Amino acid sequence: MPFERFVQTGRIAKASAGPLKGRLVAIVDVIDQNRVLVDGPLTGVPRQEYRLNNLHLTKYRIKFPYTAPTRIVRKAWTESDLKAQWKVSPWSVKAQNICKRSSLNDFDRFKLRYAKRQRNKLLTIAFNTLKKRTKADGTPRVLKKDRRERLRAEKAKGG
Amino acid sequence: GLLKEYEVVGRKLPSEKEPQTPLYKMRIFAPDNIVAKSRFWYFLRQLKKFKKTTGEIVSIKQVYETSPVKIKNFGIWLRYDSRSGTHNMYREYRDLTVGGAVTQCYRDMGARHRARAHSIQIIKVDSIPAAKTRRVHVKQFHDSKIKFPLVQRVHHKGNRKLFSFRKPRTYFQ
Amino acid sequence: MTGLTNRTVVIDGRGHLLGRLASVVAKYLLQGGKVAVVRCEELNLSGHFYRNKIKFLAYLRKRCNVNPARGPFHFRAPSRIFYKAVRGMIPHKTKRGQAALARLRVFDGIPSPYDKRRRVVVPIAMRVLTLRSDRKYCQVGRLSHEVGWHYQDVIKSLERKRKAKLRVTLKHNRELKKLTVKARENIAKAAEPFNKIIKSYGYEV
Amino acid sequence: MADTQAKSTTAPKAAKAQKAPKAVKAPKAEKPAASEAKVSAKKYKRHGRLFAKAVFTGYKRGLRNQHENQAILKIEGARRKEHGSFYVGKRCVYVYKAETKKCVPQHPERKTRVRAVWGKVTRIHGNTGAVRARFNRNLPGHAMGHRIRIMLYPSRI
Amino acid sequence: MRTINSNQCVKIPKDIKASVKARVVTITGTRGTLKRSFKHLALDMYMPDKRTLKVEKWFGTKKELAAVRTVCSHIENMIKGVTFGFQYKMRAVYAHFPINCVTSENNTVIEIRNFLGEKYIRRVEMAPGVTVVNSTAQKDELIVEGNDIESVSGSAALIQQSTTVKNKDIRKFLDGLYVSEKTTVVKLES
RNA sequence: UUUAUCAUAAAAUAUAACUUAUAGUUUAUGCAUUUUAACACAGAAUAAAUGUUAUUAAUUUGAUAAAGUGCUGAUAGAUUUAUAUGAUUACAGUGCGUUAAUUUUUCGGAAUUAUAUAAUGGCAUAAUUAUCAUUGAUUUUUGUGUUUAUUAUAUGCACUUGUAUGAUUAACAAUGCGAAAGAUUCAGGAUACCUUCGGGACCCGUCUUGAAACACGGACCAAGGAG
RNA sequence: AGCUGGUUCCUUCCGAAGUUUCCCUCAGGAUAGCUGGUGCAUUUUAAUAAAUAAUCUUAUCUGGUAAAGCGAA
RNA sequence: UGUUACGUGCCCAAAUUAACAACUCAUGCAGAUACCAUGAAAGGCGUUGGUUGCUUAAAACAGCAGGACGGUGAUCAUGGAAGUCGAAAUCCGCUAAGGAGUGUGUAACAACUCACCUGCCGAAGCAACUAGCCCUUAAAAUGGAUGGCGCUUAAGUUGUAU
RNA sequence: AUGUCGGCUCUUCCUAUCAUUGUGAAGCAAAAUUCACCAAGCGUUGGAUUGUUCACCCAUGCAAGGGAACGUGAGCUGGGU
RNA sequence: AACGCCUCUAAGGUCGUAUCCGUGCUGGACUGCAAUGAUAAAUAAGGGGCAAUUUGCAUUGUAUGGCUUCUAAACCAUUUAAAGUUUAUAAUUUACUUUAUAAACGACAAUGGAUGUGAUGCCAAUGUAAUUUGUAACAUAGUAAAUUGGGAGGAUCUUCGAUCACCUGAUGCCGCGCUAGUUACAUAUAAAAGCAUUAUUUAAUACAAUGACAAAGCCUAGAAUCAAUUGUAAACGACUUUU
Repeated sequence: MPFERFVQTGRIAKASAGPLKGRLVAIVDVIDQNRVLVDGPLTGVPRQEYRLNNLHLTKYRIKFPYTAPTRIVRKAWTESDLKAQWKVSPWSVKAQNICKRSSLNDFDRFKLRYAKRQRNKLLTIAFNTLKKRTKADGTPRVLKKDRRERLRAEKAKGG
Repeated sequence: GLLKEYEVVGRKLPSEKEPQTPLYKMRIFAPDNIVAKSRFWYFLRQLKKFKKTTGEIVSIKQVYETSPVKIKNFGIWLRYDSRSGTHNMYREYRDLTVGGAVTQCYRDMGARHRARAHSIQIIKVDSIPAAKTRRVHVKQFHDSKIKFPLVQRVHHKGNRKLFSFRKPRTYFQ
Repeated sequence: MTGLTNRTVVIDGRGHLLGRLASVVAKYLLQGGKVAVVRCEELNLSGHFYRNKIKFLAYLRKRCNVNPARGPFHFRAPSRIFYKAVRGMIPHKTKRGQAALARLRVFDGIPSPYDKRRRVVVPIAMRVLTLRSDRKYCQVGRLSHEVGWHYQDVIKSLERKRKAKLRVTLKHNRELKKLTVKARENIAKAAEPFNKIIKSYGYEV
Repeated sequence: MADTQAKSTTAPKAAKAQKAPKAVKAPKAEKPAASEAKVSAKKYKRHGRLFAKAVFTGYKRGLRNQHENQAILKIEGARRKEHGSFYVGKRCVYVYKAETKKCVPQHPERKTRVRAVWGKVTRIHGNTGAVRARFNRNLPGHAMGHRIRIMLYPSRI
Repeated sequence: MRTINSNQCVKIPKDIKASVKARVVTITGTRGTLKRSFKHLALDMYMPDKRTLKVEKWFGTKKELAAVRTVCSHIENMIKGVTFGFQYKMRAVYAHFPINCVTSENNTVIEIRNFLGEKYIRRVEMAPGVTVVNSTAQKDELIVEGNDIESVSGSAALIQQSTTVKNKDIRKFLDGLYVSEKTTVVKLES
């Protein structure tokens, strides 16, 4: 046991298949191998059993009173501040990002690509003296070393 | 195969000279209101004669699972027909549903014995309270302090790319 | 290259099941996706080494008695075994099917220009995902050498040579990749033309 | 829950913009109280916009009845029946190469070394987002794994 | 049944450190260094930060369950091989015509001559780091000895298999080099 | 079932004094700390954790049935000789000349309410007739009273690119072009035949149960040639 | 020559039988049955039913198979 | 133009189902849709689910350790049998328990065995049945056929949903 | 009008393996043989008589296994039929 | 291990047939493919070749309304279903290898197109286009155009192995380009008649290949087969020898 994911009580699961879809949920009780009683009252999914093939299980484990009806789950969830940890969760911010990768009404798409070329110039333009490879050079100069000091300091120069 | 539970009642025909033929009922597992009646006569025939259409249906009514969120162990007692070989079973199923139990039953019976849905007869239904669960597989679920590893996963195919360049990636940590 | 989408998809034959890969590839060729399949010695087929060995031996028993040179070509190479699997799934007796076979290239042990190319995974074909735990499986290159593939020795040296060129390119690539990210990061905050587009994108890259 | 679906279904129509009704949240996400009413889909591939990158890779057939008057067209971005339903209505063109001219003045003047066959998209073939298409000519089937081209004219709102 | 948990424990002595990356467990004791790959089974190693290591099974039927105990006993054999060593002994039974076993250091093969006075010299491939020592005060006993339990007794078996006594009664020609004893080299006390 | 809530069993899941261990580490073979899907319903207690009885929540949840309630997309078709020797009729909108009142836009207008007649449902009452059983309901028929809603009639004439008129494709528009003879340009086509793609196509005549047959005649073609 | 082979344009519509009987019959006929055509008489089964034909049901008959029986012939 | 029967990895129109639960891993026709192009009788501590009966906390079940005798070669078969080629039979005693004996076999004696009860094991396991798939049975002849490729959490087999 | 049987000649395969290989059984001590397995890769013959396959004998060799394409008449022979 | 145990088996693992399959032996993919040589025709001629070329011009594909594209850098090295992708500190290495501590994407949702992962594109273009934009300033980040020599390296059916790199040194000076940001000044396209603009549905241009009329710019000067001939060869072609 390093720790792979447990179907445990309260190990949480973000159930893909459902009318729930993308809501964060907490495992109440372990039913049978195929199912778990799941209740996510702060993501507003009501109490239901659901199949472990419909839900795939999270990292997040909170000391849960396993067999809890909705009221005590809702009390234990806001005591955990579970929602807040789930917004920090950067892979859930990445899950909220595909709800935004949706459309971005095409106006916003060429923002990216117009202005990507601003950064794309600046890369090739920052490039080429470490140690590694070699690295160099003693030009051959009056523009070329004054173009290397045109990173650095940036006075007097060329040429 | 749609497992709905039905109360069916059937008297045996109606004469004014001849009073009030006795009223038998059954719980029947059927997808179908018609299958509810169909099985009902067949099982009624086994004790009490009563052929449809010297047979009076009566009322076909669907019964209401009392607790579908309810977390219960059921024992079902079962008769099946094998090729040369009709025999009896007790098996125990942990299900939401008496409906869900039977549906998981017809599948399980079908598998292991080659269990014909036509070759299977139900028998009896009871909800097992409390350590009467012979059930080695079942009694594993009853256990204080039920934490259990998630063993493995299930790889949606691929992706929303048919072309998954990001390699699944069996890892998961 | 130029395609409906990419005219060359270099596919990694590693940890692909042979018929699962062959069938999805056959569809792609009919669709006009023109694929190249590399490392067919790393190709796996399910069923124990021994079970495969006996299955494959059954065809060479098949031999056109009158002139066996009319008779069935028992293609030793893992690349050619892959090729037979795809060819059977395609109607190769039609002229449409001839076009589709020409769209397909099959190489054991990833040569020429394909090594600085990315070997794409087909995830349906993936053995690890589709195949059940604790099921023994065969590797096609092992099977190949039993039925008389000469070049098992040959490819293994050529693959090692290739891996070594592929190691030095990787090492420099990873070094270069560090220095590209710092050169974005350090100019980024220092005015705003990187703050404008990255945080107005703000998704998760 | 039939009622809850009805209440949930008011909300996306509200957002669209307008008729001005229901709000009853739905996520587009920060949201002050919603991861609620779900992460898209999705189901992709691309082009899209002169032309969906489209494949004529078949005719609508019986097992061995060729039935070419309607064709199967795979729209790249359409995995799903829902996505291909966007393309239901769109005009299609297959532009292809000829050695020999033919056609002189009516509209432009095409040097007809470039030929075009014009069609419309119809109903959703696929469990996996292939679509049926009728063309005014019909496509010769030498077009198979040839890229055919679907302009987003006729789009409904 | 698909029993969800079955655990075994392997008690590790104070002199030995066993370090598991993956399924390869490299143990370092007093006699030296044993590496074996449990890489085909896919079983779990947990250090409950003791010397004792627990090797476990989850969600694997009956066949998988049974293979967890092979590894527990296998790692116990590495632990017992690095402190105690494994030693196997073989008799050389001849009714008259002496099974002559020559060679050794170690770099042996194992040359068997004059069995059953057949001019044929059988030479049975010596497996790697198993050593054979011809036993002092015990007439024609050949001892096959190595840290790795499988290699040693398999090397001892090969020299058994040929002398196979062809065409003449194996029940009366008792003739053979048969493995008599499965034993340990060094420990416990003295 | 579930929410929300009450009592009892009762905390059999978890929380919770405290008791114990391995072990990183610490202190000096053992300890102390802490971590441990390694301990003990372990004490009182807590969340009624589960069960049971009660009460419920925008009353849930499942199922089924029902309303042209309102509405969008796409697909194919659209004989239209409507006087060959047969219909074009019906309705609706709009204007005309009854009024009032309230309201909305706040301009042009629009709606609802204020009549008589007939029908229908709903209330009460009465009779019949059939029926489930009579506590009470339901049915078919009829009459009567009250009030209310709904619907139809009392809404004619003129005009109308209004709806249909029972195969109702055209408003509207663009483009090619009939450009004298001459003749451009457009559309459309498995003529012969070539090409390119898919699919299908085994040899006819015949006797025969069945013929592509490893059944029989017929190399090929013309002309004579038999109910 | 009851046998074998062949029989010469098309389209439309309907459309078989290898069974019965007798025959030196049994490689064939006649004959009945099936087939078409030609029509005829009346349509409440017809031209702008209180008359049936034949299938259910019902009512009313028949039967020695399946099963059963042999401590019933 | 629309929709079905039969099917749906691809060949070959069509979900490698955006469903699901089992069963099966097949070295020489694993298996793969009625008719149908074959498979049994009989076996299996392979695997899988059933049924019934057990031992037992006064410590069991495997597995070691340990007794396995005496009244009495009780005795008949003597060809030789004290327990044991075979048998009429068959009860006491000592007892914690030991059959006038389950076998190994010396021709006999004898030496080994198991029942029976124990030391350890102190909580699991054992027997007889039922029937699925697989395996055995199940071997034939030009090279070769679920129609093919190929398929092993199936594209098989059973059942179930679109 | 689908060229009888044998024998001559010539083919390839199959096993249900007699020999040979590698093996497991044995009331196999040796020798020897019998049984069974993977296996048809490789042998399985020379004659007397019969038209004869079949059969019956003789001789050697560790061993003289059995079948399928009624094989094989524009290949023979035409001996039996 | 199942069956505390025990056992060749369940998992994993070893040896093992006149078998099988290679080595080997035999045909040699008719043209499947590689290597290499000469590469003509001879001058009153020109011919071919590098032509990958370069020009008028032509053909054809690309993108097809700049471009409404595209990509031979590129997520390992694996036993594999607890199997596993990594970072950093302390060691360790040729190897994301090896060791201990702490974490981490705990086959989740994520992720699977793009981080376009040497941060592409559709940018350059401050009017982004079936015209190209041209021309001014500010301050910050900051860009570079050319040539030659030498030393070592690479190539698995691959678009030029008498080819293409990398590094290091030297030479000078065309200053040819400048980009992004903010801001000035001016303007052609664009007003494509059309109110129905898709319909017969384009091409200036861009990139890649091919062409060749007369002409132009470089290089170089074969053989095969038949006749005759051998016998190692053979029906005849053919094979092998020949001048």
